[PDB]
Amino acid sequence: KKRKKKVYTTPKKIKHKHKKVKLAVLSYYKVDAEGKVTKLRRECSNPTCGAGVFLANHKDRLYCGKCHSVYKVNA
Amino acid sequence: GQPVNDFIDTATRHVLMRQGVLGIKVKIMRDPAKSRTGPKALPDAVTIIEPKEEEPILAPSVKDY
RNA sequence: ACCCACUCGGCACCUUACGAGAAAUCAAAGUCUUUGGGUUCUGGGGGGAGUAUGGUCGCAAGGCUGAAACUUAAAGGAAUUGACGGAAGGGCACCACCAGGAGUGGAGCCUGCGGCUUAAUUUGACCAACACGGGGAAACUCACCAGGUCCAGACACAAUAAGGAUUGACAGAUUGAGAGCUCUUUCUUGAUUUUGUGGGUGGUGGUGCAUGGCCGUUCUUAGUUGGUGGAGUGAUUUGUCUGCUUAAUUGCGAUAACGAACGAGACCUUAACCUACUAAAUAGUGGUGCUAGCAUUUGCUGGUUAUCCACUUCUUAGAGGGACUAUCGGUUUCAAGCCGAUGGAAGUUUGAGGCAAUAACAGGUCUGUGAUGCCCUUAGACGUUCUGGGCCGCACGCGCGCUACACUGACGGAGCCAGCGAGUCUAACCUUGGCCGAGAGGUCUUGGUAAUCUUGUGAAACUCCGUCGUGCUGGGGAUAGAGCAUUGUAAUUAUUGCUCUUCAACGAGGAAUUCCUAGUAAGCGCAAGUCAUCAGCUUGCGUUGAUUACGUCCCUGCCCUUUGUACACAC
Repeated sequence: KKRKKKVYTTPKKIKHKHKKVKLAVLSYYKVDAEGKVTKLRRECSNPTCGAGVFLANHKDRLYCGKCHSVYKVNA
Repeated sequence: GQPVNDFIDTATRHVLMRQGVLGIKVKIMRDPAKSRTGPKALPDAVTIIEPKEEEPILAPSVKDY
């Protein structure tokens, strides 16, 4: 058995690198001139999701990110 | 033969040397006369008890009681 | 003429070397480093080469005399050990032959090997490879091929980094894939990581011609080796041998050897005997013993320590016994032994195995190993996983095999007997019985972790009665079509099983060539290994059971001795 050089018929495939979003949580809260804070995203109805899980906003769904659950606006 | 299973013990060890592996085999035959299990001698070893023969007597006698 | 004793001269011979020699050997080849009696001739590593040239003799053939150039590290002598011999002698082996049996080689198929083909058809091996790698591969196995994931990147350092080094992911695109592989909008996580440099780790990657271990073979033979002594300058030799004997370097013996060691033998396992011991409801047997069935002078049975009482012939397994060639006859030169008969369960080492020396082989294995050196690779991996394919492909050649060519048979019915095994709660193993089904199978239970049940494994050849009737025929069952089941995630390139249908070659097989001497060959099945399924394979086991020969060295080889050698990589 003699091995030969490995040639590839398809180009190389680069591996995913984590997307760097600088200071993401600031766009998840808002405070007024008084000081009261409120959240810009709803939370997971599932108990083992977290009160600050901050369901992501997508085109037509809300995605948990930890529970991997998808909710809608019309519920 | 069976006296190998009785009186021979062996062992093999691999020795990791810088150039390779050296095999070591040790074979030991213990003296059959020792130990307290199985046979105490080789199968073909024969011992003869010395007769301890005495001199013959000439006068018949009785030791009555 | 002969005999005896001398003597001179001669051809020689035998023993031994005090001596000589490199030794073979030598009475000269001695009186030679303690070197000188007289004298002639010849040689100076091997070839070129007794060649060229000149001279000379000869009728000629040729004789005598006789270089150089050039080339080369040995050539050569005598012995030693081995090996070899179409050398001799003595033994031996059915992996030899003889007398034979059963075959194989011829047919179809199964399986391994080469070749061809291919994306790959992974690979090792060529008596001592080729149903071998326990290699009966759907996935796995897997080592190959087309692709897709992951790091299972220890540890250290530098860099980045909670103002986030990094992890994962719903949906869609993409993809063989419902792999967030990678994208498209964004959530989660939080120093565990990431990047670079060193270092590791894995590799069925290479090298068995770097190795360990194991295995095979030389070699199934009887062979092998120290000590002290003897011979030789020495390598080495003797011991370890003429003869006889033995399966045997087994012994009787002989003896410059003596005493030893290994191997052989002894030993161990298994098979055969024990009316003798110890017993047994997980083995059996008996009891007008108990109970009950059938047929009538009582036989065959069913439940029997769980419905009892005895016993150990059969079965089991502990302890033992038994054969030691015993007795007798013959024969050898007493002896070692050998032959025959008797007795005996057994008289080939009682049968068969297990174990098994020294020295080896570039024998096989790196693809058994977290045995392993070195080299190569190490994130687009040769690491590890997933899907699919391949290992099985087909003008062809070879090896091991299965089924056959029929009447000493095929088919049908009936009869009807083994031994060696194995089996589940660390879960689905061995399965009786009942029911359904033509079958294969399905289903409800049941017993068994087992001398208890499967199982008396009611196996198959075999026996009886019948059909067939010498016709490639009801011999043979290859190939092919259709359907029904089982195992499994998956059965297509048919896993296997079952049913119906098609019904090929083959009429006993050239040259050749294998195995075997008694419960053996051969026929016949069964269990185990493999294993989810698959046994035309192997390892064992039993059932039925011949012919032929108790020999030889013709062939092929083996052992010992002598002998020759220009061989030692050893004909």
